[PDB]
Amino acid sequence: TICIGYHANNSTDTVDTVLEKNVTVTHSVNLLEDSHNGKLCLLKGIAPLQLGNCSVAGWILGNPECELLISKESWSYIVETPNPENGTCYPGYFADYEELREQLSSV
Amino acid sequence: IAGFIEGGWTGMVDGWYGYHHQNEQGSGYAADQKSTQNAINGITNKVNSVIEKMNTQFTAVGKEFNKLERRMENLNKKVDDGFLDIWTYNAELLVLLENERTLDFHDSNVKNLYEKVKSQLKNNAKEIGNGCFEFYHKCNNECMESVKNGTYDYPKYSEESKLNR
Amino acid sequence: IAGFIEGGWTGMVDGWYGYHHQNEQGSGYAADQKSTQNAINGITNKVNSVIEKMNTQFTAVGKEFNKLERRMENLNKKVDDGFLDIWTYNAELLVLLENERTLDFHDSNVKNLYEKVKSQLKNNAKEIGNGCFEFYHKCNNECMESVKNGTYDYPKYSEESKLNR
Amino acid sequence: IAGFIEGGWTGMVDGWYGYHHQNEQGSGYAADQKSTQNAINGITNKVNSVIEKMNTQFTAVGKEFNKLERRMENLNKKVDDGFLDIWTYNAELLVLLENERTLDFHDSNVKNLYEKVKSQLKNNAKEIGNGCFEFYHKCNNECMESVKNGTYDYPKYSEESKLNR
Amino acid sequence: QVQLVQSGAEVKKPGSSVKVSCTASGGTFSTYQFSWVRQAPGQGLEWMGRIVPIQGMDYAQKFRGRVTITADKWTSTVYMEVTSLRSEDTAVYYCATSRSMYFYYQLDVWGRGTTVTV
Amino acid sequence: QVQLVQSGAEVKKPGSSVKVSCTASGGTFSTYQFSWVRQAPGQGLEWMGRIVPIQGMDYAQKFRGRVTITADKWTSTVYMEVTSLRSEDTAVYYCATSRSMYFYYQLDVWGRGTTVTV
Amino acid sequence: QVQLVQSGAEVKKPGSSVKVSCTASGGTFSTYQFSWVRQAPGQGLEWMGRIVPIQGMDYAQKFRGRVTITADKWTSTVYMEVTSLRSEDTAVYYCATSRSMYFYYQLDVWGRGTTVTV
Amino acid sequence: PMDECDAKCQTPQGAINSSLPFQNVHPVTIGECPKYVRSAKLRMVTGLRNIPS
Amino acid sequence: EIVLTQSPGTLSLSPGERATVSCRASQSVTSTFLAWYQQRPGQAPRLLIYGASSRATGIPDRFSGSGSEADFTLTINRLEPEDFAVYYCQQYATSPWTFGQGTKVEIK
Amino acid sequence: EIVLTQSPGTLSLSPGERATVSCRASQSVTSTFLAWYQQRPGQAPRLLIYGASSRATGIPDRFSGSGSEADFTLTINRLEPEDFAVYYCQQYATSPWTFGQGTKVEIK
Amino acid sequence: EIVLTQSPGTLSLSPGERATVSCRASQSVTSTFLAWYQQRPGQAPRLLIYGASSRATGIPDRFSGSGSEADFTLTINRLEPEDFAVYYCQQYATSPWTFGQGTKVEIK
Ligand SMILES: *[C@@H]1O[C@H](CO)[C@@H](O)[C@H](O)[C@H]1NC(C)=O
Ligand SMILES: *[C@@H]1O[C@H](CO)[C@@H](O)[C@H](O)[C@H]1NC(C)=O
Ligand SMILES: *[C@@H]1O[C@H](CO)[C@@H](O)[C@H](O)[C@H]1NC(C)=O
Repeated sequence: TICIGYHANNSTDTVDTVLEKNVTVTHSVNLLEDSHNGKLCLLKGIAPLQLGNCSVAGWILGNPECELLISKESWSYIVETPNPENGTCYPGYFADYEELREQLSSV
Repeated sequence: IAGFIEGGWTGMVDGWYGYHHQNEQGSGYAADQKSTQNAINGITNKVNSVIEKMNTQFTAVGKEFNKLERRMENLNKKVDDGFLDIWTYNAELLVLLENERTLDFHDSNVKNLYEKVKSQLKNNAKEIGNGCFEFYHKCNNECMESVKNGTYDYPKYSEESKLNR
Repeated sequence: IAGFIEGGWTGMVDGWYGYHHQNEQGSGYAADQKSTQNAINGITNKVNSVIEKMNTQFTAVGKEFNKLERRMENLNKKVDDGFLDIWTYNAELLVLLENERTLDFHDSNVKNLYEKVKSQLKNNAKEIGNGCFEFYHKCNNECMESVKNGTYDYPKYSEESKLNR
Repeated sequence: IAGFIEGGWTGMVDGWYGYHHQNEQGSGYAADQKSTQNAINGITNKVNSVIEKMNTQFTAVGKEFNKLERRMENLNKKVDDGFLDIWTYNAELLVLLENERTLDFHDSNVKNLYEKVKSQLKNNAKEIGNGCFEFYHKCNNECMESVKNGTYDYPKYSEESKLNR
Repeated sequence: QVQLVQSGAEVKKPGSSVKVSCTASGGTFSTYQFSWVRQAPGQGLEWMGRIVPIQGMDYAQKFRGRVTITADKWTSTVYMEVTSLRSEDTAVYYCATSRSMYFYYQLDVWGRGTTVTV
Repeated sequence: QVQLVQSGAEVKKPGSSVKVSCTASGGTFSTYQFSWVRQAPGQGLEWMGRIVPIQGMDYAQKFRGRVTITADKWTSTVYMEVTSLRSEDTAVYYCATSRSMYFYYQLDVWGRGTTVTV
Repeated sequence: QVQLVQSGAEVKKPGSSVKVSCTASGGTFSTYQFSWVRQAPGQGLEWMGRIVPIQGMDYAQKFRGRVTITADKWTSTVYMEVTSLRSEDTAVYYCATSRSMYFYYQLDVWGRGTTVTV
Repeated sequence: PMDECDAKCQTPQGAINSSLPFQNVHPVTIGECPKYVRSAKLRMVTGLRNIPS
Repeated sequence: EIVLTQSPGTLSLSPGERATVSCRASQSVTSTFLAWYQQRPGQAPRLLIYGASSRATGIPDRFSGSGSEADFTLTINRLEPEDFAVYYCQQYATSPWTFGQGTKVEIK
Repeated sequence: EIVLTQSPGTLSLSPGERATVSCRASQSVTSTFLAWYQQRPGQAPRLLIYGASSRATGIPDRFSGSGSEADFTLTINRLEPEDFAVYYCQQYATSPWTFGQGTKVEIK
Repeated sequence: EIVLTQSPGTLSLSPGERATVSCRASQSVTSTFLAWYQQRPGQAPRLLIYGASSRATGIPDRFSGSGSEADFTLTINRLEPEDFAVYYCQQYATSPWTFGQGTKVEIK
């Protein structure tokens, strides 16, 4: 006449616990992000400074091929490519280069 | 239609915990909205507890090092990897422990619905063992609601139940 | 005067868990000194467990860095902040988990006092549902102490209880 | 020969949980192989969970520093000691929490064996309070196996049990 | 208890979009379910859509494809953008949160509403 | 089981203060409740005060304002300082700990006591 | 479900030792109990010994002192070395794991076996 | 590549939404970002074990 | 979809008199998913009843309600000057969530 | 030690006929520690029955068994062409673990 | 405050004889908060009974006690040569904790 029970559903989402794995549950929350759009976005409306083929040394010392960067005074972040080529065009040692990169990371 | 002891109900959609009945006037499912809302309040606070603790103020932007700064580079790497291993450990452990406690919480609560019913029906209903009770007295929609509300009048149906029992 | 199921007693001051009675000879409260002391022993060890784990050998006296040592300064800052975030997390989580387990521990123990009483009284007393039992037989101070001591002589009062029951 | 409520059996060697009997045909111990295997599966996964989380990719080979690199030496020392303190904390805490949960798990499971027996015997056996039941009806080896298997035919022995009860 | 705060009134020309918003306070944004309800002058209430920032979203079919509802947990703010505005969009837009329709229940906390004229 | 160890005897001139102490061993100092009890020659026992290092403290009213009882968990030692000494302060001062009067119970571990002469 | 994989066949001269092995896959190596069983041509099965990598080991008495059974959790592989080989050692050597004889039960997963000729 | 999009958290592989407490996309980020965790999944139970009768 | 029709469009009574507001659904709806709201002119709607019958926090004993299947009613006993507002019938059982036209109560 | 003797060494029957294999221990052994295996020529042994009587996963209803003390039997009903193999009696109660000679079933 | 008066100041008995020590409080005190101590000359007090009646670990069956309200008694059966010491009544129910004068037992 009177029965006590609980909600069942058609969900296939599973969770893990210490004693058991792949337990199917009726409701859950995915707490982890695992995807990205694949693009560079504005942060709160401000574009990054993109160095193109320029290294940080190239940008700051100026480089005949980094002319497109001399007019950009503000940015949200700086984007360097994996292997920039337009750096110190006249060969030499850049003193405290790594330290300068750290200083420019707060500018 | 057996209860929680054998499995859940796909016919009950208005809460996590609840009741099912069969009587002269009809049949159906209805949620226990107070047990369900209290369970929700608990779970919501638990979800928020996880969110509040995992507050990230960490900066992972890397640093460059020279060819003669390998010891410093390796120290920096050790620090980043160590913090990552620790936080990965903490995140996974927190989720596994909370998932296990959450499932025990819900199983405890459905049992509590069952126990608060036998505490009202006492000898006026047969406990079946399939998560249900069979009233010895004839029961109508009004006594069914009374049991669900925690207001069952045991004395009122005592004589009829005794005769049938 | 209802028991643990409805709320606590402000009239009971000699322990955490205990008994209340009403009989011909008088009434009052008395603690269960063995359940209370065992609970205390457990809690004391739990408090000490927290104290023993949080052993600080850490030195936080800071370091100065030059204008050209910013990478090192930032690594040092990262290390101090990371360790602080981790230990803050561990301290808060340990306290929340232990507070929750402590409250469950105490609720379990008061329930155990209740269960060890019905296991002795059996059919010689009416279980009320308000955290108390009503003896069917007339009970004096000596049988009240006997129940509390875990020595109740069920057979001795069986005939009187049956007649009244 | 009392059950789980008073202590364990050194005469039972084929599982963690089980049954003991005394009947006309003989006596002895036999394990509940399904409750024991499920408990083992749980424990095995728990042991593996500890092993899987504590994955070491850490390199502790040290570094030398000059007389003028004391700040760096001390930072390196701080990092190694901090990670060691954290992992020592995590290893000890994980083991203590799991040992406590493991013991509760096993105590819960022996209680479940007891409860699934009274749910079958109902009024056909006297619950003693020493972790055993005394059948009112005469019981042979076949009904003993039936109870252990979860197939006890209550109605079949109801009349004999009532007369003796 | 959540105190919702809404943005000021807007006046738009046909074809433009309007973004309106509600700021939640006094609780954790991520688990509140936020509904947008509109009321045209002289009319009853109509539901437009809902956001649960940590779980997912849904819309009234009439506005599907025109109305985008999103959320930002960093500022505890829910936003709604209605595109391709028409002269019938003269309604007051209100936020409300549910008690527990993370999973099952009704709307019991309401903001004051913002008027949009087109 | 705690083994309390006490300091040696003291001889003081009137008006000076005396500091006496007990070292706890074999357990965790912070949760033991430490009482000081005095016994004048030819008299019975009298309670002076108690410290629970992780919880709080109390004193016999007769010594409130004259006797300060403190503790150091780093050396597992309880100290008592009695100021403005008078010729009646010729008692033996003992430590004792309770079984559980962190919350409720009696004194069951006693030290040997130290004699103070004034 | 574990899939055991065994090494190829071996041919040895009397007095030498042979090392044979089984690789476990599809589960956690450390808690599997691995038994070695031999079968001489024309004969029945005989148990040689067992390893529980995280717990301990045992041997059939006939091979105690000749057969060493060990394990490597890093490659999930169990090894067995039989020393002082004799012409009777022409058996096929198989691995098998138990269901749960970490504590109590039988052998239900078997590998294919490797033939050793002497 | 650069686009006209707007995000609260940018990783080197591209921007992410930043609505959940954790990410496994990349350890280096700029902006108001989730914690980086080397995990495949962190799914939390909020409901019941799903076993229909 | 679930369509809610309210009746009367306008109710008129003397203060102190009992009012009822009817609402009819296009389909039967489980009572757990109904709610009633009160909108005083110039104000955002306030929740009165949740589910077909439970009263919301801060709402007085004057308000109650009940119903089943497709037919639900809001009851206001001893209606006071502050209750001469528009009442709405709302259901959240399925998407889209649905509202009725609203019933106004007049003072006579 | 625990010594297992199987009988008959060879059993012979018509397909569809019932086979039984006997095994006798040198000492009484608790039934929880017995098992039966089937070895088809050219293959590693497969587990059929664990404990004196429980059937292993993937093994059909044709197989069952029982026993007590020192005397155990394997029963194969409706023996099929794929069952004309060698059956082994094994016990794991004490070290060393022990096996019998094996019983072959022939086709006639 | 709680004041404890002991009686007799001195008790005198033959070894093997039963001794009792009375203690009277200025107010009724719950029995859970009483204790008895034995002080042998030259030694720190030892706990005998805690609460009005529970015996302390290491203390023999010769010792027991009971009481209620303001009136409590310590009982020593078969008093032995090692028991000719001074017994104290102590209560910890309220601050300050209180002690009685002490009862000495003499050998005759
Ligand atoms: C859990 O399910 C995943 C598939 O989503 C599978 O790869 C994994 O092996 C399963 N784990 C267990 C223990 O069954
Ligand atoms: C950057 O380098 C690529 C070749 O890798 C070249 O095609 C491109 O034109 C260069 N960018 C600019 C601004 O010159
Ligand atoms: C956020 O998720 C949506 C899909 O729900 C996707 O279209 C959008 O690009 C994501 N945003 C970012 C910054 O990745």
